[PDB]
Amino acid sequence: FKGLDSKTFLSEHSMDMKFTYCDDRITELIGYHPEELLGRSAYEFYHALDSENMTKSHQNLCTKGQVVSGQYRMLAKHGGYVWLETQGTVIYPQCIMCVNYVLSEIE
Amino acid sequence: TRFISRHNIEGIFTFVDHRCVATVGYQPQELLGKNIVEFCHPEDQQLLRDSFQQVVKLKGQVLSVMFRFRSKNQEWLWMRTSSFTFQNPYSDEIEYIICTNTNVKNS
Ligand SMILES: O=[N+]([O-])c1cc(S(=O)(=O)C(F)F)ccc1Oc1cc(F)cc(Br)c1
Repeated sequence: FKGLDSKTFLSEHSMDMKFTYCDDRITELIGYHPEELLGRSAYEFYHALDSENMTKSHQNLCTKGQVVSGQYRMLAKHGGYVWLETQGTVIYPQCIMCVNYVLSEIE
Repeated sequence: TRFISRHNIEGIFTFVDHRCVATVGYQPQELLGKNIVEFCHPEDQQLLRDSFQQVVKLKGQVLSVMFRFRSKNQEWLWMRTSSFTFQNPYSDEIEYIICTNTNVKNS
């Protein structure tokens, strides 16, 4: 069992959705080292079955400024997926700041 | 040039992204545990206290502030700090404040 801080990590993205910063907490939770995420779009990582819903959620972020994703899957570093939920906030556009909460182990 | 920080609702740095070294010159451990107000020009200090006080009332939306931050070279750098609260809805733990801090022109 993990406490809340240990299941939450921050990330920052450019407006093209590429990672520009990620907290090292992601490594224990999903396997990635932050430096290997940089420059890669979030879209590389969404499960196929979430991709259309995430594209809609990105539209919503760009029109409203702030959105909660609802539950979706991230491809983990050695394969399989983790469920996450994210609050995304645009910083004005300059970058998007995400607070990410893990809902599951690697499945 | 920007870096992320997390603060308690009082203003104390509780997490500092290492991009702070290139932004303002300090190692993260020189900022951690101190109040952001300790690095703020005396004319701007009250504005920054009142910004941290208000950001918790804004229902999680972004508050921006510009203020003069003391670099590791004891020079005043204009910063634009965009801040918002985060509280994990599965819990009733005290919210904390997430900031993005950019060196900006005052022109
Ligand atoms: O790219 N984002 O700005 C972003 C927005 C959102 S959002 O909810 O604001 C919406 F645009 F989809 C959600 C995820 C987002 O990125 C990720 C962050 C992660 F740690 C992992 C994964 Br996979 C994606």
